[PDB]
Amino acid sequence: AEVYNKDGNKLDLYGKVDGLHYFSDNKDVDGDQTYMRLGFKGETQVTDQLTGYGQWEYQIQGNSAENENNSWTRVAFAGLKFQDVGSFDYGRNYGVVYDVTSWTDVLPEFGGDTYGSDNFMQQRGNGFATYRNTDFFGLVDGLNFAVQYQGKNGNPSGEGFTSGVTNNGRDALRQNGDGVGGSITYDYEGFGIGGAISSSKRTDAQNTAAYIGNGDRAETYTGGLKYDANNIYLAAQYTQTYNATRVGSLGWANKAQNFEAVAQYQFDFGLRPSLAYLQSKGKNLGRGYDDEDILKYVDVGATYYFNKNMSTYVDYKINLLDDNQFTRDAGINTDNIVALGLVYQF
Amino acid sequence: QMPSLAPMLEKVMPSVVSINVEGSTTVNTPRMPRNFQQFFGGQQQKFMALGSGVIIDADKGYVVTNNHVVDNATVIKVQLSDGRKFDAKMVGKDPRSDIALIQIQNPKNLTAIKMADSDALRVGDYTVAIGNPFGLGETVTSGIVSALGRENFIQTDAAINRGNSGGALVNLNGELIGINTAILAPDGGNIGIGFAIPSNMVKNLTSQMVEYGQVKRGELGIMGTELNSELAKAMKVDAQRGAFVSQVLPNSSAAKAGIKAGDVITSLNGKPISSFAALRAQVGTMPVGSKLTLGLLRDGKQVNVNLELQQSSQNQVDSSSIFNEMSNKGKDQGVVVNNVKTGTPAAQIGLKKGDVIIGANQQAVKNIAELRKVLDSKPSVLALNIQRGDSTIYLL
Amino acid sequence: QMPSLAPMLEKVMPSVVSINVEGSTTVNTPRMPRNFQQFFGGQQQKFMALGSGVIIDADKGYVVTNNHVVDNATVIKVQLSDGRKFDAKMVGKDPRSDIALIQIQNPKNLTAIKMADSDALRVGDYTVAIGNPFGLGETVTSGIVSALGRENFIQTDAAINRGNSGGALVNLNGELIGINTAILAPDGGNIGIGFAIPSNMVKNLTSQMVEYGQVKRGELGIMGTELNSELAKAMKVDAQRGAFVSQVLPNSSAAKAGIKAGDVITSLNGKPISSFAALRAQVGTMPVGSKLTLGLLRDGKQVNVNLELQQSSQNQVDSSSIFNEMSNKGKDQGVVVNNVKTGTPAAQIGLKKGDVIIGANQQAVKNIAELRKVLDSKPSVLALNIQRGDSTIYLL
Amino acid sequence: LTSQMVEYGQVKRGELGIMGTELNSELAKAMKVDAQRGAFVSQVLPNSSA
Repeated sequence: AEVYNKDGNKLDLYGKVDGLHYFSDNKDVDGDQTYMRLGFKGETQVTDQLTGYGQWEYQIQGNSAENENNSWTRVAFAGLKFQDVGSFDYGRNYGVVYDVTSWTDVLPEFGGDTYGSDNFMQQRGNGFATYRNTDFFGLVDGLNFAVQYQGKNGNPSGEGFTSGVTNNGRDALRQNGDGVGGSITYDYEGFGIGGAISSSKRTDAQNTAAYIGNGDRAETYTGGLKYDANNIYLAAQYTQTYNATRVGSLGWANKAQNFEAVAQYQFDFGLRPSLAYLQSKGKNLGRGYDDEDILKYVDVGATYYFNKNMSTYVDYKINLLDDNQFTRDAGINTDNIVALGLVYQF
Repeated sequence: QMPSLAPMLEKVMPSVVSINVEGSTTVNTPRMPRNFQQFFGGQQQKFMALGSGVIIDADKGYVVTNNHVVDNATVIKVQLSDGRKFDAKMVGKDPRSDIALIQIQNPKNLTAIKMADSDALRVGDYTVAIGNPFGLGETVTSGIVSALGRENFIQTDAAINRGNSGGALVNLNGELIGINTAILAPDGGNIGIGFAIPSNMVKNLTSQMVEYGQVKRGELGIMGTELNSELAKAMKVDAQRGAFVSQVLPNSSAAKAGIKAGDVITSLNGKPISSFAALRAQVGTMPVGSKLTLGLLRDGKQVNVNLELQQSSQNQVDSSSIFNEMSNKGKDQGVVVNNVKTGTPAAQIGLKKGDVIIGANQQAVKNIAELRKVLDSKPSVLALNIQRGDSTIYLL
Repeated sequence: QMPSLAPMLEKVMPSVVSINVEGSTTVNTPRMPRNFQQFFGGQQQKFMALGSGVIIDADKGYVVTNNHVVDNATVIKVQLSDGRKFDAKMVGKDPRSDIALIQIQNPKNLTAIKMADSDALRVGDYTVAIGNPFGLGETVTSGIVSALGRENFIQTDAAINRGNSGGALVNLNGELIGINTAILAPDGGNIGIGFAIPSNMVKNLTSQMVEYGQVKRGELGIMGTELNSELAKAMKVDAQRGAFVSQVLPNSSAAKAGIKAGDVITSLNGKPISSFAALRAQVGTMPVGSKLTLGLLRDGKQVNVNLELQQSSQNQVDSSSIFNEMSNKGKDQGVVVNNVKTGTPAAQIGLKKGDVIIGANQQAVKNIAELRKVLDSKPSVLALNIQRGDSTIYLL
Repeated sequence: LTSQMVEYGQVKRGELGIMGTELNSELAKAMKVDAQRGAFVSQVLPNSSA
């Protein structure tokens, strides 16, 4: 909702409450999953060509008792945009690989989980410096590219570490050395085609015997396709990764091949059914694991839109992973899940 | 009373001029919109440059200056220290040394600086620089001779923090000892200290521009770099300690005589060549038509050959007082024209890619100095006795 | 004719040398790929350093220079101003002052500078610096004494924009008045003006390295900082106006005698201590074995104690002319060896973590100067009469 | 080849002990090789005749 628009400054205050419940034989995901998100997007006109902006988004879980608080910052960044040249922003933001993979992250509840948060340059993460050029100086409609740098996020401070520390340090599964990446997308009418590449130094804390997938750098290569017209949405992405994909709590995959596909239709009366397939196939994993499925599921669901502010959905994760030693060791969910959600948003 | 440099500066300033250049160049066409968070990767564009120069011949109105100022000029203006304004025309330039010569059009009552003997310079010697740092005018700064190279670039601490490489370097007697330059090419601006071409070299390079049209510096016509470059690795070069040949220039002596990218020169006339640098500098101590035999490396290849005038120092629309890129050819064997352009004002006049001009519109044109000496005396009827090898036509 | 610094520079230059260091260090292992839009956060790596030095003893071939140049050196080369080349070995270094001593191996016909009396310096006094700014060679720059500290770091405007902290600072008589340093540690390069250690301090620190093996500077062995640090806040410190103790060093006198992180020293021998700074500097005006009682703050704690030689200035592979980190122990009570390494070439020789060496392979080794005085005279048979407290073994 | 293994222990084939490849390899480019039409010597084998 735009709550302020005066003398060239605009402020949009937005959010949602998702009354949400999971049904699953897996009791670690089963039960109340209610949550809310809040955010703001602000923009200020500096000149006719130059605009400054900032965005912040926060998630607060609504499913805990009052003696605890489970909340986090999704994004927080400030930036400058110049008409027909580009933009730059810095902060917690999305990695440029997400420019392509976001195209299949459109499912009612699940999806978008061949990668995670704080996972090199694949999704949300800290310390992104992002440069973007839209429409190639305004001379090629629909063509966009981006180049991104990520600074090191290392070991926690004040915990007796003698190397690799940063002020905002964290556990090794969520660390990263310096990284660089890029994306190109082209959209003509309904069609879209895109590609992205990322390369991040891996830290010493990540390259210990306690984690599978030791390596100097984490690399990702992504291609994507999209069709979005005539009430039909189709998209697919394929990603090859090296020492970049987490294998639950075990560490990372030496190599992984990720694939996601989605098909959706929008009825006039407000119903939007969705069908999707995701898989992540790991190779040469180490410790005798050899080749294993990290993720494999079919997602069938539907959303009903009452209007732009109220909707309800059901999403059914038909989980094709089988319960074995590998998935047990990594703590990967192999059970089906049904989600039922009712969402108010502004 | 108290000591001061003002008394000699008053005898020097009348020789220092200001220079305003106006000209254009080819820039790429901006692609919009502009996204500052997107690290990417033809039309003439006017630009303005400004620098200093030194009057070196009061009668002819000859002013020495940096090539990074007048390069690509369409219009070059000069303003004396007393405020009189004049127009100037290119007479010569040499990108290597970053030194250029110009001529005030219609000089009247000028003062020229006296040039001192560079060879007598010593490190603790006092130095004074005069230039136009930030455009705001003519600034003088003082200091001493820091390093005497020993090419003898002079090093001095009389520079300027963040400013553009001015011009004159003068001793305590008001005599010219060097012209300050910019070793931060296609930039202007210093590294922290000052670099000047020594006055004796300035005198020498300058006379050549006058009496020939350009400086007699022969090129081996190869182009390349060190053995660290991505191409020396991406192509894996055996025995690395020399100059990497990235390409042999077209219609060159290196090309003509024999050589191909990859070979790493190891010597020049018996002497070791450990870096493109060493080589680029050594070939610069040899005037056209010279013969220099060098050893290459492929498996063990070596040849001998003779080089021709370089292509960096060339002329354009200043040979024919009119308006329109030639250069000299070998010894006094006429003036050979090079790469013609797209607007084709001169090609349109029956001048191809390799057309010599031994006919001074009637007489002898062994060189651009002479040729231009005629297209300035008789601006009436002009018939260019050009002969591009065979065809000996006579265009107007 | 005209005034010039060249006449005294000619009497000075033979004493200034160039220094080329080659050595290695431990760098972290690069993690690939490299993502420049991802702000993150063991193997030896060779590096090359270069700097200037001043011949201070012609007979012994003693050259003074900056510790930031020779630090971590494996190979140190010296080239005289006449072009003769020599090898050099570490004889001493002191990171605080950023001053180091070296010795030309096999000197022949050398010239030493005369050292002037730092104490007679005054601000308007003229100054001349000599150094190797960008590697391209030996540059001299001139100026005056800007600030006389009053530790007496000398401040002078004879520096260099963006260049590395050279070396010699000389007066108009060609006498050494200070060695220029770099206060931008583990960098080299200046803040805008020049900082030099005064010649009198250079003489003093330098003799110590000669006659003892290292400089007699006692450390209180605490490590910490100001009361602004994140840890002074993250730990909320009461009454903030002193030095914050972040940690008490192991096997130290602060440790031994009594003290623990947190306490904020408020005084040293009665006098107020308002900043780590004040303290770090005060403890630097006290040679080993000294006794200094200071007041701490926890609720109101205070103690008295005696400090030992610091650990910053130490020796390595230069004690035994052979090759392989000791330092001095208290007064002339032998030479105590410190933290052994991983390659263990010296540990492999029966030398632990706290092994003294009073036996000069037979004689008295009250210090590293003496010890090294023997491992240089009789390189034949070597039996180190070491006794690390109890064990009195005799290894080869 | 078979008789050699029997009557000698191995086959009598001499090596020039160089190791290398063509003039297309990344090292022939990354090192820029002049006159390309032959065998690129990437390394000469130790204790070899080459």
